[PDB]
Amino acid sequence: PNIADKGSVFYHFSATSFDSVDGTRHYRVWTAVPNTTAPASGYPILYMLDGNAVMDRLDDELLKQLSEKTPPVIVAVGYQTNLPFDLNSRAYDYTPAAESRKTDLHRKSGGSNNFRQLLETRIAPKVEQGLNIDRQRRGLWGHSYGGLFVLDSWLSSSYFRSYYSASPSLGRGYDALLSRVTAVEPLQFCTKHLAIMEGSAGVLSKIHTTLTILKDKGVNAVFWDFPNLGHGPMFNASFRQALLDISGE
Ligand SMILES: *P(=O)(OC(C)C)OC(C)C
Repeated sequence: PNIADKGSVFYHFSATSFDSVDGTRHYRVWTAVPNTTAPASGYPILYMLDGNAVMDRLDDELLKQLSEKTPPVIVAVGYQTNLPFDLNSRAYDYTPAAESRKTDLHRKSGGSNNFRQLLETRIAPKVEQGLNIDRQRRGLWGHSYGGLFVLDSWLSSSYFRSYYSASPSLGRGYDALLSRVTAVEPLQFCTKHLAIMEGSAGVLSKIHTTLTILKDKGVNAVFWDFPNLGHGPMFNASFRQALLDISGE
């Protein structure tokens, strides 16, 4: 969050707060707007989960590089906490039903549809007011449970055009979600770009088939590989590469 507090020559920031409908989760949303002028068709915009951790890792070198191409509006959707994650809240908000199948691991799970309604009908309309946004260039990113949320949203949403799903293979219901992803009807998901991002290191077998089937179904689906990265470097790589990609790299 602190780069928002400090300011950047490349971008200006504001922060807004929202509550879940059940009243028990409390969101802190940072909007970073480029200080360079938007193209006439508007800024691309990337909505990013785990927003507190994204803001802690955002730095001027990335903002400078984004500004070499078409810098996006960045919406970091975080929590009212002084830690980089709200582990309880994200396990609820980011996960679909399937994540708790045949287990007693479940911090409760299964809040993805209510969090998507909050995001698409409450947070996004508010933070886009007053900005020239290129709606065809609206993207969503998340890692780990956040990567499951992105797959869940690629299946159900009409709001975003680009979906960057990082490390979803870490989730228990990864295969169940891939099974739904490759079951979609031909052509209906053609306007929803899907970018699967994996590092960590099979998983790759699953992804190549996934890409093959989705292509056959008319989907622009791609794989970003960050070989042998640990969790921290992969969190960083995938969010920064998603920003760079949506800026036009
Ligand atoms: P992710 O939300 O985070 C890893 C970096 C530990 O993990 C879930 C899938 C267990």
